[PDB]
Amino acid sequence: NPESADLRALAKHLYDSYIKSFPLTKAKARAILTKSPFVIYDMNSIRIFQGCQFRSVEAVQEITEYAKSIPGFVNLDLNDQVTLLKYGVHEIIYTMLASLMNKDGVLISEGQGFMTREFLKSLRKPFGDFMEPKFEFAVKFNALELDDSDLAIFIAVIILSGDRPGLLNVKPIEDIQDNLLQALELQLKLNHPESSQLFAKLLQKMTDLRQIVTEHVQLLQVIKKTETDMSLHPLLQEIYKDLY
Amino acid sequence: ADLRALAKHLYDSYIKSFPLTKAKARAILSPFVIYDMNSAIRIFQGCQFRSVEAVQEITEYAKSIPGFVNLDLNDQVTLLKYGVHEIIYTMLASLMNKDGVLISEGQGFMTREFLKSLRKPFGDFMEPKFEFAVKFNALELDDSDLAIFIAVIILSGDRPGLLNVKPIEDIQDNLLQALELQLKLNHPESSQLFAKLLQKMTDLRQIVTEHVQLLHPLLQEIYKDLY
Ligand SMILES: COc1ccc2c(-c3c(C)n(Cc4cc(O[C@H](C)C(=O)O)ccc4Cl)c4cc(OC(F)(F)F)ccc34)noc2c1
Ligand SMILES: COc1ccc2c(-c3c(C)n(Cc4cc(O[C@H](C)C(=O)O)ccc4Cl)c4cc(OC(F)(F)F)ccc34)noc2c1
Repeated sequence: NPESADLRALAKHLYDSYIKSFPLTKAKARAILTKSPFVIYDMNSIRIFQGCQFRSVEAVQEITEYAKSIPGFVNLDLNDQVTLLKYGVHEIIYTMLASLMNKDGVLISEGQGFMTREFLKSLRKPFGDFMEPKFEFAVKFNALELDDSDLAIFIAVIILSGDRPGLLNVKPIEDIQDNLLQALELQLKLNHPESSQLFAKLLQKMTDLRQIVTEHVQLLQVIKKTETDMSLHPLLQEIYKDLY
Repeated sequence: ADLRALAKHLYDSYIKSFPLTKAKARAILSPFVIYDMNSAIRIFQGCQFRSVEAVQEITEYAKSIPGFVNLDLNDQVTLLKYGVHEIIYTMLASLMNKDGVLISEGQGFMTREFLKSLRKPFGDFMEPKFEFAVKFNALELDDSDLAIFIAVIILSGDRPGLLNVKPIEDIQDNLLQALELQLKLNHPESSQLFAKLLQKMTDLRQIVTEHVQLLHPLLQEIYKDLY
């Protein structure tokens, strides 16, 4: 079908841009998780929290590079470009994060290490429940068995939302997302012919994404007030400033 | 097919469970208009009483969903527990516009501005549901589309504490196909309506979590727990 075909080209472009933007893919991660990592499972080896903040900022930079390649995005009103990244970039971080996680832990340091879930639950202060909600999401989301060619359209869909608070020209945004959603649907149908209504089920997962970020926001307010000693990068700080 | 039967059954059960349908609401949107004090803990508490009403109507509707009464009883309980609130806001949208909501089974209409003017705690009580209703109402769904949507919501295998997820997702699968087909047939030129509707569930839950945040002995007993 002539319409399908355009969607197929779009998928390929997105997938290719994803590969260029994100050095550590789900495929490399799974290969590593199943070359092999040094494992950290207890103290014998705030610093960790600052590491996750460091990686986040880097991920924000990587996701911003990717977004620029989504057809139409850079042509949007520059203020709406800022708004979509502000409300979308963390939802994308937790998505990509699941790629690095299994039930028991998460890859760190470009894949060269693996820090266990339990170690992270045992941390002091208001830090023990810092990563947990992500592991809980990752486990449900990883069950969908998406791969990078699927994820690549999905995260695009997440960026191009016409319901983000305070958008000026919603119309141009909903036209692009309309496209990304058809592309994803086709992609999921072709790539997972036997998985029933996977499209429906992935989109429902978008719900837990939003719960993670708003819950992470609270947790940040807690941690910053208990530890007046703790830096928050201006980049993340600005993303959370308005928000919800 | 099974899927049009499923869709007709759900619509039929929806008409019978819910007195004031979107179709009836939209016709109106004449009601007594409450635009100011001349026309409150009483309003907030009244809303909580209406919520208990709606839970009952929604629960009765759930029993008509093919397969639902067959699930483990504890699991029907936890599905309704986490489902009814998301369904209340979905149904409340039917009764709202940008300027106010229909109250009193359609005979009253209270303005969005009067509600926003209530003393500090209660002034933002409703405003998040108005903001959602405006977005959701742009999809222009009607009752037959909504009948299936809310069944979908009820059949969510991700609710915490479910004993047996498999049959629940099996059923939501049927409903989702049924929903998807309903929206292709009813809304031909609404390109990705199915997907856009499912995305709205993201705002739905966020309303619920935010509302939990903001939140006579025999009366206290009736209208406790299930909010
Ligand atoms: C763009 O997509 C992406 C999303 C997430 C991530 C990542 C990435 C990884 C591997 N972790 C786990 C992690 C990283 C650590 O960092 C140090 C530096 C180390 O790794 O040695 C230490 C301990 C733990 Cl548990 C986190 C945590 C995080 O914070 C939060 F959002 F709050 F969840 C954001 C990003 C990452 N990396 O690359 C991406 C890309
Ligand atoms: C089952 O589907 C349904 C969902 C919601 C509703 C309703 C319904 C209506 C019309 N309102 C608005 C309303 C009702 C009031 O109460 C009085 C008694 C009145 O209703 O006149 C006063 C002021 C306002 Cl803004 C609310 C508020 C509510 O609480 C909460 F969820 F917390 F928001 C729950 C239900 C309703 N009615 O019927 C249904 C059915």
